[PDB]
Amino acid sequence: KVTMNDFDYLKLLGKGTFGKVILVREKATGRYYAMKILRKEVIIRVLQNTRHPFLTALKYAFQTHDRLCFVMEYANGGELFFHLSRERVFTEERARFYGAEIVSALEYLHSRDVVYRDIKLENLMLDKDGHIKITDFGLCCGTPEYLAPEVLEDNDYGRAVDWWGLGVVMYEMMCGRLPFYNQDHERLFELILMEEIRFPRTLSPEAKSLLAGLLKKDPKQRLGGGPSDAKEVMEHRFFLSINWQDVVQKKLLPPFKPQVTSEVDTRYFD
Repeated sequence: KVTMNDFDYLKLLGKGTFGKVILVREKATGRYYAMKILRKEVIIRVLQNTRHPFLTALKYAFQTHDRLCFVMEYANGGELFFHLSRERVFTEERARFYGAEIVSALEYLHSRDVVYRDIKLENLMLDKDGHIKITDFGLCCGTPEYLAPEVLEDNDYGRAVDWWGLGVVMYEMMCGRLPFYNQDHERLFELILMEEIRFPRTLSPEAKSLLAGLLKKDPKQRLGGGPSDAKEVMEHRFFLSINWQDVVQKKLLPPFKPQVTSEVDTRYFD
């Protein structure tokens, strides 16, 4: 049985309002993980069985006296946000790559009736090979939150929000900025609900089409909002050059290589 004594503490990753996430190293294998620690009283499974190439795998689950613990695989490449910062913007192809691996992960979750709710830049990390890895920690606080219109209006967390999350993630990936950066976050609520989102002229016709689809205010009209879920997204023009069987297989070549020697290389951890 796993316990607190099988790990060496290294650093905090995301903080408590619901618990903590800390970077640790399993003493026996020397491998690294992110330990989620949930306050049992501050809280006054699906996730654990959902395995997928671009989804962070749960390694261990144990309980302490008044704490819930989830030891999870920690990607070695840095957090996408870090990489996006350096490049400022990704090539539509670089974005298409990542956007493709997310769509794959989302089609899988939706197939299992699971709505992810947290598709967003900060939840994206790159693994040792440069393949995307979606996480459930909480890096960065004051980063403008971009909840789906149907969330802000009806607190509806249908599967459509994941496509919206994808849209906001793709937009910032190809536009180098959030849809409404030019405006203070105070009016962000009315904006998301009633403001048409503008796109850079440099944006390819296909890419403008994707985003406008992923970012429609009406869930039912949104790209991926129709009954065939991910099909609509997978078969959109922007993804013509995509071999879906190739992506889930990790046959595709990462547009960028992290620079880590192996999942033990404490580089990106800092």
